[PDB]
Amino acid sequence: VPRGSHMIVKNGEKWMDRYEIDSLIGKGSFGQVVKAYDRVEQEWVAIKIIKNKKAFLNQAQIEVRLLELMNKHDTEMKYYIVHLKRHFMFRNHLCLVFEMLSYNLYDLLRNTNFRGVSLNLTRKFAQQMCTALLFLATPELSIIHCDLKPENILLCNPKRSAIKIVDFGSSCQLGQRIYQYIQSRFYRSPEVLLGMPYDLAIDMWSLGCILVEMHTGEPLFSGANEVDQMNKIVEVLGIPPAHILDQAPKARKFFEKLPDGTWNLKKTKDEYKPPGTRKLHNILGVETGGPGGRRAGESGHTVADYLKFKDLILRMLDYDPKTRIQPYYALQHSFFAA
Ligand SMILES: O=c1[nH]cnc2n[nH]c(-c3ccccc3)c12
Repeated sequence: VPRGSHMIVKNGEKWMDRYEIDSLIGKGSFGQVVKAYDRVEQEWVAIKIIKNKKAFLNQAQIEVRLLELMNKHDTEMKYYIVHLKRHFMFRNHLCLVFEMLSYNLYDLLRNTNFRGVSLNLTRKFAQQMCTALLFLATPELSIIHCDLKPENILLCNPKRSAIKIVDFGSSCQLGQRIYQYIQSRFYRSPEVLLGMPYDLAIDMWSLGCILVEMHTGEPLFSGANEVDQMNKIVEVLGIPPAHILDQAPKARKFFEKLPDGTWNLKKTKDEYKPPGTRKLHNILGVETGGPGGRRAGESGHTVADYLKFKDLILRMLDYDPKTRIQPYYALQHSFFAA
């Protein structure tokens, strides 16, 4: 019986006279992902190998149950989600066999040298992601992904704009509270930072952040810790509304209630732009040729196009999760008309 939790995997070895192991795609907390040729189906697959560890095996059983639930739906909307082909036990590890995809949206940004992709490509990513979220919001699914980030959104083909969401290892269904901290820090919703109840809206918050990063090349809110994260949100969006902070268990981590009942930033031990003064209008360069002026003298980047982009993002970054734009209504936004 092996001492480590990981599976030993030798490039070039062949599993069950079927999977020819090519190379390591990625490592993580969960275990590893390998590129393999399925000699039976004559196609590439990505094999996700789960650590022989109770917590990761539990997360992977949740991922299997949610992916298999999604598979039973007829709608074409399900093809924005990575397809789990099959799962088995091999050498005492749970192995998930997925369709092989191309590189993630972070890799794509790195290929631009973090200058961002065009508004037209951003629009195509946005429409596919809102469609994916509409699918997850189907009542019989009600799935919160809980870890949307550029690294979890993969191109199907390196030449094309088609994308798929991966990694439902941290996911839950509406009304569940399983893990103490959720969402990747840069993409973490205000309701999660505040310890308030969360629903499918946290995913629309993450999507708002992601789409700005895809067009500018840089994370909108790049916090080094939760206090820094909330302070960077506040630079762009202002102090959250009183009706939220009055109900937030962790309001006093970030904010203080003054004698007149109004909320301010908490005094530091002893730096940020004043609240609401880092305008998304200027981050996007609506009137000034896009990010760093680099999109003036290109087409598909008009002031009119930027205003529609800005208006949709600010609906996704609503502090109030009951009024934040829902996928069903995001898809009807004029940003998608053209
Ligand atoms: O990481 C991955 N790289 C390339 N193709 C992939 N297909 N599915 C995955 C994957 C699926 C679930 C969780 C993590 C990665 C891939």
